[PDB]
Amino acid sequence: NNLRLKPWFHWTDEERSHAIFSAYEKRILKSEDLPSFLRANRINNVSTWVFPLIALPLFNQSIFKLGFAQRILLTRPAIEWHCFKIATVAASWLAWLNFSPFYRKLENEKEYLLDTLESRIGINVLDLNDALPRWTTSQEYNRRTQQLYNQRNGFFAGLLYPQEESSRPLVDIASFPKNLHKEKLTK
Amino acid sequence: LLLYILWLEFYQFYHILSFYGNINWAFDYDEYIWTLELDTRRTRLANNYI
Amino acid sequence: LSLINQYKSLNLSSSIKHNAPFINRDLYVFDDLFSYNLGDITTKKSLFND
Amino acid sequence: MEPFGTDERNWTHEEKDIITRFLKYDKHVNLKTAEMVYSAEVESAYFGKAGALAGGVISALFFNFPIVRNLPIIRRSVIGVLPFLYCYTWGKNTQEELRWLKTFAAYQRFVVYHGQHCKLWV
Amino acid sequence: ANFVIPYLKPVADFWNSLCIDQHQDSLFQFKGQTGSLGTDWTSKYLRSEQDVYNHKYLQYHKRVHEAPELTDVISDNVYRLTLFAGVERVLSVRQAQAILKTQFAGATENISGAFQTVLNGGIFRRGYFRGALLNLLQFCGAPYQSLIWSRNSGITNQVIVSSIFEAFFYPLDTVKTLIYNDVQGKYKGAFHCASQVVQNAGWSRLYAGIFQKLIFNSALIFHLNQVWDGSSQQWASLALVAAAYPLLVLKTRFQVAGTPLALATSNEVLKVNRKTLYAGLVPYLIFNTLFAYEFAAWHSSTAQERVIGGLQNAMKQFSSPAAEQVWSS
Amino acid sequence: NVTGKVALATLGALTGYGAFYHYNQYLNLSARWQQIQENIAKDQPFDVDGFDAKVYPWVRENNVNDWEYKLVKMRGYFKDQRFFVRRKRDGKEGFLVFAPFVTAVERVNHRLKQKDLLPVEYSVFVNLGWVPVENKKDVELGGEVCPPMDAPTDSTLFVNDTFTGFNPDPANPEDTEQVTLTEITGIVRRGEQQDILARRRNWNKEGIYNWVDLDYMGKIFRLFNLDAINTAYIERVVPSFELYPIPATKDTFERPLNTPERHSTFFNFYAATSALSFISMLLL
Repeated sequence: NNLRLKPWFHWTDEERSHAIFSAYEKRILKSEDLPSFLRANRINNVSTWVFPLIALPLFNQSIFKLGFAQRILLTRPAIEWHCFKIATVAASWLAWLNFSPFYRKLENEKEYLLDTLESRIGINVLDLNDALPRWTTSQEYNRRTQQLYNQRNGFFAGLLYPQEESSRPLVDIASFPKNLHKEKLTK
Repeated sequence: LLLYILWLEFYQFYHILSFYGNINWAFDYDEYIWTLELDTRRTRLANNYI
Repeated sequence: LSLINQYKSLNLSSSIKHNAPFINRDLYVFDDLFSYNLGDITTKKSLFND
Repeated sequence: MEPFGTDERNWTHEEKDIITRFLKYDKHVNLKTAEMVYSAEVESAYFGKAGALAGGVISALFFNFPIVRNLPIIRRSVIGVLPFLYCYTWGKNTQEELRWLKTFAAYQRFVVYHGQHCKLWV
Repeated sequence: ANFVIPYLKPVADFWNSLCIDQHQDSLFQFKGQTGSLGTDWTSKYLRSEQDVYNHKYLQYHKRVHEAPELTDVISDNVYRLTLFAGVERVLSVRQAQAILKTQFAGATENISGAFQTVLNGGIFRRGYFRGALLNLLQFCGAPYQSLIWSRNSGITNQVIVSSIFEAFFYPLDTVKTLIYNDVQGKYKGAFHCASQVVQNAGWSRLYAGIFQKLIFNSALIFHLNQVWDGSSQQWASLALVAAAYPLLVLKTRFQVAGTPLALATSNEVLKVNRKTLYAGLVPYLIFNTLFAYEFAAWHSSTAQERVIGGLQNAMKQFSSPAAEQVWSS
Repeated sequence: NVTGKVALATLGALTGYGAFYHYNQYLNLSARWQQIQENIAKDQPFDVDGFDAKVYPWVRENNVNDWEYKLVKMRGYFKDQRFFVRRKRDGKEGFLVFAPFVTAVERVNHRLKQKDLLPVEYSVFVNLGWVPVENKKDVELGGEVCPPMDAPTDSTLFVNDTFTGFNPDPANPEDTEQVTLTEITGIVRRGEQQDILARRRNWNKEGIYNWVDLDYMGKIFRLFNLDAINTAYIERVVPSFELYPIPATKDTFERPLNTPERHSTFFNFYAATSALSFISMLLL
């Protein structure tokens, strides 16, 4: 409705990626929901480490031949020219990273997966979030999801890696004994 | 030798401070489960002074 | 490990028949030795003692 | 119940084992005392294995120590196995001591439970 | 917790698995009941303390009756193959020491000399653990397959099957013996040594002492069967093995004879001094007495009865010493 | 050259020995399977009643190989929990369904009015059948595997049994001793073992199970007679016709891992490898 706050309205990119990875690992998300998102993920990676390359000659034809750039080139040492070129390319790279069409597509795919999760488990989608490690990134969690997809949807499934189909026992969780007591320690 | 004496004294000191929380196991025959119960302790006052 | 030779025999009936102080139960005289009016017996009836 | 004094005989291994198996399985023993002996048995078992394994690792390292590695085989073997023997003995002694201290606590609890100590009453 | 514990914690888990009773710990993990009595902590502890000897009995039952498994046999004889695998090389060097030039490189003609010759190379591939993988392969080949094809057999059938399989796998034994005795490390591996022997002496040179090995294996099998049964004939079998040991010494000398590893050619192996026939008798007997082969498949009725009776006697401790003899119970 | 010849000879010898071993195992397994099929087609189930229902004959004598694939019949009440093991039947993916089956109940409480003690239940694992991965959600908790056994016609049989402790009384005055007995017939089969190369490996933490681990199945369900559970399990076999799980019949009971087909495939592979090694050695 655009006025209802989704449960993940405050999550960061790392938190969203970890939620998707945990949902897939816990067999809440099937391998049939990933192939689009995963694809976008790969494109996003190519959209990150290729842009400076794509931006290196283009500027040489568009920006670095302008009057200000030529003035810098002709009236300043070669090291300052290198500094100007590197600073311009790095600023363009940062702007691309913040505002990239493929980054937007990846975020949309993650949002669709989170919407599917909310449609499946309801408000318990918030239970997929945790206190993530500080230096683990959204790309790292996406790569872990891709690795899990390759393990499950490929060879060695059932030999080296757990299968995607769960075989958990059928019990009544209301009456089945639990490991943790409500307040005390039990043995 | 001082390190050895330090470990021995710390071991005894830790035991003494561990006296004052009575932690026991209680069996619940209705639930057939053991639980960890915490309680206070009563002892002769000379023990507390020493 | 404890069941290796713990249960030698399982049939109480054979030991009862070969050792109890009662006359052999396979005798053919027990069919028409005495005469009773038993009426109609449409269900398996068992006799109790003493 | 046990005699007390300097001249008295210390608990022998057979007596300790008999008392342990009495406290574990006999009736006339409350559930708490038996649970104490059971917890003694469970926790003590780690230390014998831990001592033996740590001694094995340390002896494997010591068999190649800078001076040990250049000794004749008999001296090298003795010096290499010394750490294993020391740590194995430490593990066994610690296991026995922990288990018997908890078992003797359970025995004292049983004696007080059945009032079998003179000069002890509620 | 993010960079070190993910690597340190598995080591601690392995240490605890080696130290803590795994069956009892796993039993304690499932705390609760689902309609049955005896699933509380006390009953689980009691059955776990009775489950040690039951598990020993079940392992022995699997070894005796069911088809043998390589892992079970290896774990049954783990000390011969993993830790003291270099003692096999020491014994081989001692047996072949009479013609092996080791007396001319910092070693004497005794067990200490063989130990130092083995340990001079190091503690690894060039030293103590040289041929250890070949030893493991030989154990997986000859004795394990002999157990597989004669599971519950009399001593004669055991000897027949073992002789057949030792004859089939003998070239591996020759290669292992040659790899044991190259102090200078001429051979880079089993395949390289076999190739050199075949190229320089032909295929038939891999069967130098096969008959001596077969006869000594017959004697050793008889001794092992007498040991497993616990009979009083253990000393007679030890005397028989002591008498047959020169066959093993001659086997090793014939195996290493023609190669450049030895001073004496094959025709000169029987010209060696007679006093050297019992080269490593006492060390070999001590090593086999300490870590002898444990083939529970080949255990006879007496051995099975002895083991199971020992377990049953060990199961008699689970009762109160001060148990009242009650009239009604 | 010479090294290649030596390697080829060693490989040929090893593969020829492997082929010979697999051929002999194939012959033995085919003979035993023919014997098993004949015995099953005889169809004379062994009634497990009385003392045999408390401690089972394959537990008491510890001879499961003498009782393997063996027709038995036993009565009791299934427990609610179900266990799923990943398996393929007739070339399609599915799950084997196991349920606890209480064949004897023991009551050890003498303070009946003061205390309501839980009974000591002796149970065995029964393989109810096979359900495909699509219909695993169609297996119901506490479902009716078999219709309950008919009430006996002898009025003296309505008391608690001496050994099993079961009362075949539909209207029992003792409410706490009221039991419903269903009678199943199946074949005794032994438990399975781990074989990673056979893709029979189970991750207990993740809930993925590929082989029948009777020890873990007994521990997780908090069952009592863990040893008598680990010894073997009974695979339920319906008489002639087999909705979920689909029970096994006299011709479609779950095949063991070691099969004559498997050993024939191994023999063919090893014989081909040995022949190729010898051909290459001859060429060189």
